[PDB]
Amino acid sequence: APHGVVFLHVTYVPAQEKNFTTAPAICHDGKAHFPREGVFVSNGTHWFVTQRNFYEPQIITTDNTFVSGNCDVVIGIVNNTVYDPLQPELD
Amino acid sequence: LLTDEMIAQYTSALLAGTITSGWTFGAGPALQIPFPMQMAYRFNGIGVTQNVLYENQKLIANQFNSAIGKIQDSLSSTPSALGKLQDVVNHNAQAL
Ligand SMILES: *[C@@H]1O[C@H](CO)[C@@H](O[C@@H]2O[C@H](CO)[C@@H](O)[C@H](O)[C@H]2NC(C)=O)[C@H](O)[C@H]1NC(C)=O
Ligand SMILES: *[C@@H]1O[C@H](CO)[C@@H](O[C@@H]2O[C@H](CO)[C@@H](O)[C@H](O)[C@H]2NC(C)=O)[C@H](O)[C@H]1NC(C)=O
Ligand SMILES: *[C@@H]1O[C@H](CO)[C@@H](O)[C@H](O)[C@H]1NC(C)=O
Repeated sequence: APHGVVFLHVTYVPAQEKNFTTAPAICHDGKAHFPREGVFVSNGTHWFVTQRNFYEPQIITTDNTFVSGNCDVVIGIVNNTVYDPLQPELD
Repeated sequence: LLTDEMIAQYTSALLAGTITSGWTFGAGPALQIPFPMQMAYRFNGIGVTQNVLYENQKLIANQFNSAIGKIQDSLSSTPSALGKLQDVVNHNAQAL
């Protein structure tokens, strides 16, 4: 531009938000499972793990969460189940 | 132009936004999230896994509180910290 410059910035903005029930960790067999790169959400009856910037729910598995200690120390621990996707191949 | 009672409102709004919605209020709509679950995000950001925070949550909280208290006593003593703000005033008066 005459005696200057102009920048056109292209950026990304979240648009529509929904709002659920959340928990810090899951206790399965006396072990607390923490998410790897996501966050635990609940739609009312079931528990999923979602990426933090886009609602894309998925089934909790052993490949998706990492275990650390027992579930007596954390505050908002909750109760659920983890698939451990090796049973069908075992049979 | 802005009276001293409006800057306080601005800072209060910024504080409420940053303690009730994390950093998401500066890039779009404000999305709420619990504070102990936001400190875990920050810990993961600096390079420490989140399971460190929860298992040491209570202790960490205490530390934070103590630090804040020290500030309240640090500013009253050593009457030279606010000099950067004081000098300005003096300078103007001197000129006049
Ligand atoms: C919360 O999500 C779960 C998981 O999809 C929903 O459960 C499914 O609901 C559909 C619709 O009726 C059924 O066809 C599936 O069989 C259900 N899954 C299971 C494992 O039973 C649940 O309905 C959702 N909650 C609400 C309130 O919609
Ligand atoms: C999650 O599971 C644990 C372990 O089963 C529950 O802790 C037990 O709860 C029962 C009540 O149904 C008590 O009788 C036991 O003494 C508890 N401790 C054990 C079994 O070690 C815990 O309550 C569950 N969390 C829920 C239901 O929110
Ligand atoms: C989140 O849940 C609260 C519970 O009352 C509700 O008032 C609010 O509207 C919800 N947020 C959205 C975006 O629906």
